[PDB]
Amino acid sequence: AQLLAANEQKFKFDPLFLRLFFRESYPFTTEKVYLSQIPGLVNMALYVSPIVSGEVIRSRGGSTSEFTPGYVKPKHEVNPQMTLRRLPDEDPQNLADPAYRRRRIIMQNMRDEELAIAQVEEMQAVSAVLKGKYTMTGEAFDPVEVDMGRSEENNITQSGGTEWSKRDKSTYDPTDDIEAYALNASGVVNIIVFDPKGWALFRSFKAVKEKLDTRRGSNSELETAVKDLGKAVSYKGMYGDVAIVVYSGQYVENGVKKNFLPDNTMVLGNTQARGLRTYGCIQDADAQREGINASARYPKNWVTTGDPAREFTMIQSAPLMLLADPDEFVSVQLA
Amino acid sequence: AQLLAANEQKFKFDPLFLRLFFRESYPFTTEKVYLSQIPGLVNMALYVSPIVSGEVIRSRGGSTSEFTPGYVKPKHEVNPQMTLRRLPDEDPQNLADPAYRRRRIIMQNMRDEELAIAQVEEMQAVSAVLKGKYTMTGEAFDPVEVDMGRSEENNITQSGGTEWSKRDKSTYDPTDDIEAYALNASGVVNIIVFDPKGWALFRSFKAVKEKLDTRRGSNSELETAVKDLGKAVSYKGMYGDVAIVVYSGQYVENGVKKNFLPDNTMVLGNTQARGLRTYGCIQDADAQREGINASARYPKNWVTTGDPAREFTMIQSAPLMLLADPDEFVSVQLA
Amino acid sequence: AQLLAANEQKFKFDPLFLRLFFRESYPFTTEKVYLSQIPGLVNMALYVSPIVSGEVIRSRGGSTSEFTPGYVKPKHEVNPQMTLRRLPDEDPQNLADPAYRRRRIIMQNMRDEELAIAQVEEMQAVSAVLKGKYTMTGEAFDPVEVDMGRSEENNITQSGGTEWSKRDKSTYDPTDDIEAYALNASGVVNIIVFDPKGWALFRSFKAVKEKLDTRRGSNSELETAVKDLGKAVSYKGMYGDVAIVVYSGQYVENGVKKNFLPDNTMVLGNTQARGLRTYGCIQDADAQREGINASARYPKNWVTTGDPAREFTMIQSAPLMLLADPDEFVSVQLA
Amino acid sequence: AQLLAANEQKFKFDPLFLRLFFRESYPFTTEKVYLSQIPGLVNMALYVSPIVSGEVIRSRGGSTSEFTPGYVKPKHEVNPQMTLRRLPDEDPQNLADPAYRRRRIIMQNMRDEELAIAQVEEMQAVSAVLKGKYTMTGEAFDPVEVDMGRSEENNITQSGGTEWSKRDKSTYDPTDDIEAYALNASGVVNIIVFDPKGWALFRSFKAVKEKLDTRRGSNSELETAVKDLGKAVSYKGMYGDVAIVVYSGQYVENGVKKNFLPDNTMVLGNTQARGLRTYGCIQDADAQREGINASARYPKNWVTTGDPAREFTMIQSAPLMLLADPDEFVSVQLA
Repeated sequence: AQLLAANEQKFKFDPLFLRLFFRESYPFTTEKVYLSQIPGLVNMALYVSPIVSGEVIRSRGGSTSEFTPGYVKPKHEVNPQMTLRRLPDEDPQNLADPAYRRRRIIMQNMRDEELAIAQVEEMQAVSAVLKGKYTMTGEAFDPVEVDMGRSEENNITQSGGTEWSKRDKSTYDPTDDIEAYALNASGVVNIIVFDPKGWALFRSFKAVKEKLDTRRGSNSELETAVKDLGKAVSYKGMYGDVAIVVYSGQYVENGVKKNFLPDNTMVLGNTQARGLRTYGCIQDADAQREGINASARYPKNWVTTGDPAREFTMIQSAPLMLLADPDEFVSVQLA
Repeated sequence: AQLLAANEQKFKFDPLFLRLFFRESYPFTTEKVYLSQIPGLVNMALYVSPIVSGEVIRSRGGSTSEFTPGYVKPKHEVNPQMTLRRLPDEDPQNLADPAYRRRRIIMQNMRDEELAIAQVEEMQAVSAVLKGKYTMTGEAFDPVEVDMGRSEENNITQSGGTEWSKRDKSTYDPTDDIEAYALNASGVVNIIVFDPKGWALFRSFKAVKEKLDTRRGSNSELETAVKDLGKAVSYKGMYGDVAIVVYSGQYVENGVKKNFLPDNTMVLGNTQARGLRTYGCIQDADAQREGINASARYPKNWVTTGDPAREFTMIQSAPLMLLADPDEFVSVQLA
Repeated sequence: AQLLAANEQKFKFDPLFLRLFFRESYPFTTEKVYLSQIPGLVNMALYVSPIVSGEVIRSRGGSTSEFTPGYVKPKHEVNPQMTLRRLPDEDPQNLADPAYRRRRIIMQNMRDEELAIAQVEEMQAVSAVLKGKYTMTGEAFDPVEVDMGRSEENNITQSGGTEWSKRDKSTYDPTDDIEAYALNASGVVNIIVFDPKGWALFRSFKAVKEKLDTRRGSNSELETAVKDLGKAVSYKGMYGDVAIVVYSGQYVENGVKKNFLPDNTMVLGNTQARGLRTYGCIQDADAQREGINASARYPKNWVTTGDPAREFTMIQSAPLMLLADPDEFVSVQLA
Repeated sequence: AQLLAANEQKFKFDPLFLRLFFRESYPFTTEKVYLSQIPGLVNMALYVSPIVSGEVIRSRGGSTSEFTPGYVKPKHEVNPQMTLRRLPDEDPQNLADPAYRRRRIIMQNMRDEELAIAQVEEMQAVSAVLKGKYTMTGEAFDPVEVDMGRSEENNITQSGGTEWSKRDKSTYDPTDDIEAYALNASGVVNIIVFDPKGWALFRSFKAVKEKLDTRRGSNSELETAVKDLGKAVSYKGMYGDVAIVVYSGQYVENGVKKNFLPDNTMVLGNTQARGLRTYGCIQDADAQREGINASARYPKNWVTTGDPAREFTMIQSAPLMLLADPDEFVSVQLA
């Protein structure tokens, strides 16, 4: 087989969630996740006479600490028959030796597993910040529930009352709702991330377009996320004080492509909220000889004998995407 | 003649179908294509407990993996008598010695032959993704029928039931038919390309004339595509979730040009459908002499005598444009 | 006299038509012009089995060829009574030298006729896309007619029961009319350039302005091409996927100005319609001795004696502006 | 322990109430504060004879000049057992080093603790300008009151009379109130900082929303510092000659967040109002050994013995935030 260090990939393509909110990382050296282990917040030390000693504080961490990490591993073989994906400026003279062929196939595979697991970590983040709830269910795995702690006041639905659809899209102003739905924000909001038609029925109201700062030049540096994710991330501009992004990402399900965001939804919050990417242990003795229990991902190539005379190149990981404040975002169920 | 490396143009101008659906290419090392060696899709991340070895992910489902590539060969002369286009700001001193003149004529003939090959590639692509069928016929040259595998229900005809023409052009809403025909999508719908005359009656309905978005605010990237395809592509605008594009592409017959689309049809699809750009193998001893059996194009220059005492230059290839899933498109035949 | 190499002009001042429709240029090495020597268009592939060599592709183009270009030739004196324009920060010490003054005057002259020559091929293209007919007349000229091959629907005038001037200025929508005009365009309509007096009628409809996107920046390249013509061309805005231009440039006859376009007229076409820039031989005995019979322009300076005892500067050319597809544009004479 | 010079923070992040109004700092070498020692105001001039020598002008203006500095000293232990934010790609094996991890957590412990004293300074400032008095009480510390000198005619309540609540949000102009409260300002007003919900009802006013000059990049240069600490501060923009901002930050009490301002409160201030950042002394003999009795912040590292067998780090400082003029700002209780 090939050594573990055959991972010259070092590519960051986080789908707008592992690169905007959750930009802080935390691996563990334990099977479960102890949320209390995270330091947490500070609490404004108080006045004291300058003769006596202090009242040294620790912030005591968080209370609930018994969740289960997202252990995942996808399977592929390196059957030296697959057609090589053509790349620009390729010297075809090396196609004779299988040493180049299999080496290239392995690297393409590693790309495949990383892009596959990026989708699942993204959808965990999406499940986290759209309802507060999260459900890790799957075959060869037990059903697991995760409650972030979101209040009922952060999942407002447009179905009740007068909706954005059954209105006059030429005289009604849409702002009256956004601050009314962003008052319960627990922080200043500047991101109004929109679904494909979520921004459509929103634009239809004429009051949007005249003050919508459509100029490319703006203050928020969100344009960075534009140049990397030029497919599913569209930066509309400024709504005045807040920024607007429309998301059209997809995930490859068992046989079909499915949209990340449910169509009639929207989310409001701050661009600098805190998001955890807790990682559990790697459950491979092969790692415990090398002590790589605290890592992001774990690649491994081997050749198996006996009945299945094949060989594999695996990547195992355990993301358990979490949110520091389940109440710093508000989800509008559009209608 | 001239060295084979004299083949450089670096002009990748796809006609909306080699850029929007078949972005990924695959040459082979054998004359006949075998579908079984493509990588395929990538499943989500399917979960597993850290107690059992996971389940192997391989691409399966293809009934027949055998098809015959579309081998073609263009011919042209090198006679130093064709009316050379005069380049802006070129000195006439090199116009005297025909050495530079031939070096420019060969490049012009190149540009012509990539144009010809791109035309045949796009026509085979559209023949594939308009009905799931595929026909490739030469002058008494082996006819091969290829079926992509589309479900018959993805080729609905608007003539069924009531036509849009036999409907009120002022109060009727055609949306209902739009989502109804988007039901059998096997994925999300984002691409609603119309016919130059087909869309003309589409816009007749009044409510359509308000719910379209004509603003220059792009969805993601479409206008960067159309700016190159400025001769037969029109970006009408948004339709909420989807954007509206009208394609009036034309192919040059022996003496005339003809429309690529039938008079009244439209296609419903996703912006990120996975399509293959597979290429056959070179049937050239010289290429196999120097070993570029796997390629998309192939240059060669030589001098022939006796009957045609002239010189020729070939760019011979074998595209067999292929789609991963014919069922992710809905071709509604308008009437 | 001055050497022929004294051709220091390097100015690209094509008035809105040679710089947008006639990018390609084809000088002729023969006195007359034969249309059948254009390169032409190319067929699909002629699909063929890879066992037998195929037929060689030959492109001929058109049937009628025997045209003859006009032979304007400006000539001018350099009588050193010319009151030189005072160049800023130029020393009057050089003003003493007659040689420097003469060189300055001849360089000013060269600009003078280069503005005098551009206009003729300008209204050549104007007449080309106005009706597709081209009559060239004048004293000592032997007037010649030129038929570009236009149809009659490319010249429809709004002269029926309902006109843009005698209907509602508030409720009528000009769109349905503009697509009614552009349906028979043999391509995607992209330029709807206006005559200013006609645009005065056009803009009278408000339904224009609630959909008129007159944002600064046409497409980020049209303004890169039109700002240099800051005196004659103006850019209004976007009508969605298309641009609007108002042109009021004037050609001056012996004593007064005149606008190129007929007053209440507008034309429809595309930014990529290819137009020929054919030129003819320069029947100068010197030109044959310097092998420059094939060129666009030709400067000369010489000293005559006896009857017109002076010295003169000389220009001569052969413009026969042509468009590949005359029917690619439709001309509406508004009323 | 560690060297006293280990203080490398230099990342001043004062929450807009020490970088807007309290740019001026005045540490003392005396354990108390002597307001008469600060320069303050200096009088105009006198008309004196050119011969006779003029009298010396002294520096008076302050009569009451005695207050108790705000001493606070938080502290923290350095046990190497916490969970650390794994920074991106710097510690392949350095994580094994106990000393490296210890220094990292000490730096992190400092970075954590400065926020607490920043909170103290912020509450000092807001308690100063929201009601004009100051109270300073803490457990193991004496209660003491500080009198700014604020007059009650800056603490008007909107509830007095006809408040904004029982007022029209479409026709009434709140500007009349704005000057009706800005007359008793003792200086031009250009800061109208609001509270989130306080501004929410204010934004409901129509006259505001046509008069609200929201266009970004205003001539005001305060926003240059606003985007730095924008995590809890918005920026509404311009209201003509004045600058409108909304602040919604929270200080962390022992277990929860708490808004600095009462909900329906607003302020009137001038962009360059002078505020004092006077600090007390370090009544630490160890500190006094190096003559650092006059400073801003004081660090310490030292190992504990006997009862709490650990190692402690001290941060001690005595801010007693004051103002040049107490009545310069006007604090209106919204309604």
